[PDB]
Amino acid sequence: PTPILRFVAVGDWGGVPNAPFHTAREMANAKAIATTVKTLGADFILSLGDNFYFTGVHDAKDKRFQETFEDVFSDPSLRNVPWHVLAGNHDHLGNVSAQIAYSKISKRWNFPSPYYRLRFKIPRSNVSVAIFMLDTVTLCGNSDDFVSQQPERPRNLALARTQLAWIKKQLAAAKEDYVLVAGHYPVWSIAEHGPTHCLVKQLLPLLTTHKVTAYLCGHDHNLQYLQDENGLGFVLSGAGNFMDPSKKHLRKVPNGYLRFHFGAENSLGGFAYVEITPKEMSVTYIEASGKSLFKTKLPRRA
Ligand SMILES: *[C@@H]1O[C@H](CO)[C@@H](O[C@@H]2O[C@H](CO)[C@@H](O)[C@H](O)[C@H]2NC(C)=O)[C@H](O)[C@H]1NC(C)=O
Ligand SMILES: *[C@@H]1O[C@H](CO)[C@@H](O)[C@H](O)[C@H]1NC(C)=O
Ligand SMILES: CNCc1nn(C)c2ccccc12
Ligand SMILES: CNCc1nn(C)c2ccccc12
Ligand SMILES: CNCc1nn(C)c2ccccc12
Ligand SMILES: [Cl-]
Ligand SMILES: [Fe+3]
Ligand SMILES: [Fe+3]
Ligand code: NA
Repeated sequence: PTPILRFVAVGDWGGVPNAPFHTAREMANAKAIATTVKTLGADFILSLGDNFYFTGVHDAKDKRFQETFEDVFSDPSLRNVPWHVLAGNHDHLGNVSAQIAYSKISKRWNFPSPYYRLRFKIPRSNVSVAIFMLDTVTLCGNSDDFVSQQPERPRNLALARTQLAWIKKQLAAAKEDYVLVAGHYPVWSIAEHGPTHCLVKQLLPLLTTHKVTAYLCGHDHNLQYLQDENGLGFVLSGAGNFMDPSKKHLRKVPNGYLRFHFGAENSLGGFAYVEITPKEMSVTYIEASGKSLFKTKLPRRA
């Protein structure tokens, strides 16, 4: 066969704080992710943040971990698939240290620190993949701290500077055949929040300079694929719980960058399915109904 690494990227799936602690959308995506894993396989699942609506969890023993996560994603095919997690703005209104500590309670939950590096070998090959999981809230500010619901400035300047220095160092030294970067906030998005100026200003030049394959995010509650004139990809998968049809920020993205968008208000949402082989990275957007909406490939760089 062809060596392949496969994973699901889902964002903004965090249910609700009132009973039954999930939405119809979250359950449809849990069912649809289970079908994809059953039929096509997943080595892991990437959460793009906003893991517990609307104010996160209060400590590692918070019931929401079982009510909104464990019990929800409980279908047989999903039961032992590892999750690699980062935080969104609603998580940061609550206790993010609790979500990190929860890694030692639940085997499949992996969240060792606010930001960190993942390394993978495509099985049966020497081809390698690095994913850098970012905390865009501590870097840019918590959008929910502001009436604008934009991340206007970071809560702690040292922590922000420290993370940016780490990204810069890691991206310059990364030797892997594929490099992905993931964060809750978008770089580009046509939808209700739109582009994050903090990330456009500070992260995007690093993605370009160091030849990153793609940036993955959620935060806007819809599905988008964007690509710039250099081939850098932007996978936005933020439709695990909510579907916002907004195109408020369409004119804030450079012309031609938007290659796909799905935001239908009546849809149950969806997620992204990533396949990386020694020849290409493929991304398939899958609606909670099971249907494939869009597929695109990003070539390997030598
Ligand atoms: C955030 O969550 C962490 C982790 O659950 C809490 O840390 C716990 O705090 C109390 C004692 O201070 C005990 O339950 C444990 O000894 C602590 N666990 C760890 C891993 O440190 C922390 O108190 C929470 N913070 C807030 C503000 O709620
Ligand atoms: C990596 O593995 C591929 C397998 O096709 C091989 O072509 C290449 O020589 C290897 N690179 C090395 C050994 O540096
Ligand atoms: C903790 N700081 C919050 C804050 N600062 N500023 C200037 C604001 C303006 C509008 C809404 C919220 C804020
Ligand atoms: C397409 N809308 C661009 C825009 N202009 N302004 C003043 C904003 C304030 C908050 C969020 C977005 C915007
Ligand atoms: C329905 N929300 C996403 C969406 N907007 N538009 C104008 C589309 C056209 C074709 C396929 C999908 C879409
Ligand atoms: Cl912004
Ligand atoms: Fe969200
Ligand atoms: Fe968010
Ligand atoms: Na917090």
